[PDB]
Amino acid sequence: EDAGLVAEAEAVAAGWMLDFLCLSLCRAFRDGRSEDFRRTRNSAEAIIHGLSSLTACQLRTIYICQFLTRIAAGKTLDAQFENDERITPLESALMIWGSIEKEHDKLHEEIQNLIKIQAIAVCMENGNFKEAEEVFERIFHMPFKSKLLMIISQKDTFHSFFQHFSYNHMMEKIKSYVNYVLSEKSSTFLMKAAAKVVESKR
Amino acid sequence: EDAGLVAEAEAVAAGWMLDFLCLSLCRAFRDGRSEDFRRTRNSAEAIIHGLSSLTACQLRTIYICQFLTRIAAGKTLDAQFENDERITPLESALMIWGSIEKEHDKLHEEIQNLIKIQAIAVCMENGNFKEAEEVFERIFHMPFKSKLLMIISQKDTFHSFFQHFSYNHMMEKIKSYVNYVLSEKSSTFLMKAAAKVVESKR
Amino acid sequence: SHFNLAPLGRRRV
Amino acid sequence: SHFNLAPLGRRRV
Repeated sequence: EDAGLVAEAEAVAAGWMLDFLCLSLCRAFRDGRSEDFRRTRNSAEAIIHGLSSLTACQLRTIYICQFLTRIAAGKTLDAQFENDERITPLESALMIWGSIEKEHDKLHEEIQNLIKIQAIAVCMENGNFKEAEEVFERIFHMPFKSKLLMIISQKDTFHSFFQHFSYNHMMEKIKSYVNYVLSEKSSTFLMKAAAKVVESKR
Repeated sequence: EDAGLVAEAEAVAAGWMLDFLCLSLCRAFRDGRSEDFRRTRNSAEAIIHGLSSLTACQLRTIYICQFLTRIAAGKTLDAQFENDERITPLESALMIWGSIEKEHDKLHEEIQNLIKIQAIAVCMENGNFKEAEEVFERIFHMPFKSKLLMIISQKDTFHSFFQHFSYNHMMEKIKSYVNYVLSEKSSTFLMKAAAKVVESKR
Repeated sequence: SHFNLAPLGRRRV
Repeated sequence: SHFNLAPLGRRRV
């Protein structure tokens, strides 16, 4: 009925806005536009909280946005993303990564491993060796478990190992994944309609 | 260019989302759906903060959303909407009402007067007579200035005057205005496209 | 300041 | 809790 049809239209539009915001968040992440990312993050969060129902596809979209936000805050060790205050931002990203309904291909495994490694490295670069060991215990598996344990034990913050499995390396692999999400939803309604309006003026 | 065209598309979509959210906020206000209103308010605020440029039309839309939020919080005297902490929610609404580029018709004047009256009344119903007088001083003009002064002086919280120029009376007049805003933008892109999708399924 | 829709904080009443 | 994108608060480091 009238009110019901309006409510359905609102649900449809909310779904469109979620997709569009995800796309915008991915681009800001890719381009390194930190302030735009923060603002788009707040918008996406508001739209998500306003949803009264979700489809599996939307849940995946939500996870993707949550994942990127945790990654963007990877070095902000004082940021609490989970109810359990002990969980660091990268550990939170790791949990989300392991929940997303996606294929565990090579890129997936590469990202997973790099996040596990950097979750420990960011703590060590802050001189927080006790916290690094605590992160290790919570996370640990991979073939580098023993090496990480040793690196932590010896407080070897700038071990060559980290030079290879660096934060930048982690970021570039995730940006590769973002390019995939980007191409996958660059055709969602809102973005497509807006692009059409922009072109319809040229 | 590529990046520029994407940025323009994003600006276009942001404008669409603002209008749609305003419409949704108006409906929630009209229907008395308090939680939906709060959530839509947070979404609208995020989208507004994300805008990098504004047109006169969008400024009006922003004022409308700000106006309704202050009105919805009319009896929440501990809510601070202005940099100056002394300003109550209804006084804040009054200032916005006087800024909106709109015709000062009969309804406009009725709403203006009812807000001025209730700005004082809500304080008195809380037993805050000192604050009521302070609100009076800041606001005061109308033909009821002298009567309000006397009512405040005599602490006549439930004076017959307030029975007529009541909070409900103020709310019904504003809801009438909302019906006007509603019909004016029920045809904005996003809502129109979503309604079309819903119908395209029936 | 700001185009705030929500309160900026709590007011002294 | 919640589908939070932003932090829930500050963490003890």
